[PDB]
Amino acid sequence: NLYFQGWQENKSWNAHFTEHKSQGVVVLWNENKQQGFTNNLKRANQAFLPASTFKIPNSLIALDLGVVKDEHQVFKWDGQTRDIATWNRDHNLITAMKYSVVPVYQEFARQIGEARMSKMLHAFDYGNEDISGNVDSFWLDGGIRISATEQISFLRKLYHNKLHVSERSQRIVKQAMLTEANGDYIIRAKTGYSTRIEPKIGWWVGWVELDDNVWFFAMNMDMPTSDGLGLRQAITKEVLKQEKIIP
Ligand SMILES: *C(=O)[C@@H](NC(=O)/C(=N\OC)c1csc(N)n1)[C@@H]1N=C(C(=O)O)C(=C)CS1
Ligand SMILES: [Cl-]
Ligand SMILES: [Cl-]
Repeated sequence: NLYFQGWQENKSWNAHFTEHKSQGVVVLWNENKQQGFTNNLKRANQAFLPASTFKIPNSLIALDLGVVKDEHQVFKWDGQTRDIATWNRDHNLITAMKYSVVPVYQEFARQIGEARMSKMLHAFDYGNEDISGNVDSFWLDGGIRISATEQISFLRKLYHNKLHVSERSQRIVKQAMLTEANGDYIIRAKTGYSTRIEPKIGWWVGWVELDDNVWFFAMNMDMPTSDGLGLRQAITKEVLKQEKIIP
């Protein structure tokens, strides 16, 4: 039996969205205290397309099924020149995550297939578990939906190696999620940018590792133009600095 204190709403974080002329939600979860915090409980439970944050469960499935042998396997560029320059090269799992190389993961989903992708997302309890649409694009313009609170629930299982895949797969994905590390904290996260279906939003989901605690975070915000993509991390870090989680 699970016991859960409700999400505590801290509307003071809205000032961080307001200062940057933005609208969105930040959700934090204190792992030690088992307490959750958000600036907008309604938007915290609102489900959106995961977009590139789906690279986290997609990596886990591709690794557990042998589609990706390890983080060193090179996926050669198919020769198609695309709009984002860093996509037009060879990649491994580490660089495909860092630069958010969609075509690499579309090939992953095709090899996984509809049957295994559906069964794996159900085992993950991931969002609405709906892969309706193209097998290689559902997370970009299909039926899958996930909320910021559901993202944190999925990430907590990943951190504790509790997802129903091999521990090795989860360790490799958590290594590929490495974003920032210094003497004060470690950040393992994944960005996201949904544009094929309104509303256009940006994601940032992950956790902050401290010496004594882990703070899980999941944010999304309105993103009418790609000019404010950096606000996904800037606003999240402003909330973390206000809560004295990072210096
Ligand atoms: C994943 O989120 C992915 N985003 C996209 O492919 C885009 N739309 O998907 C619905 C996209 C890229 S540019 C545009 N106008 N729409 C990669 N995500 C990120 C990210 O930082 O989140 C990127 C910037 C590279 S594209
Ligand atoms: Cl993707
Ligand atoms: Cl690491």
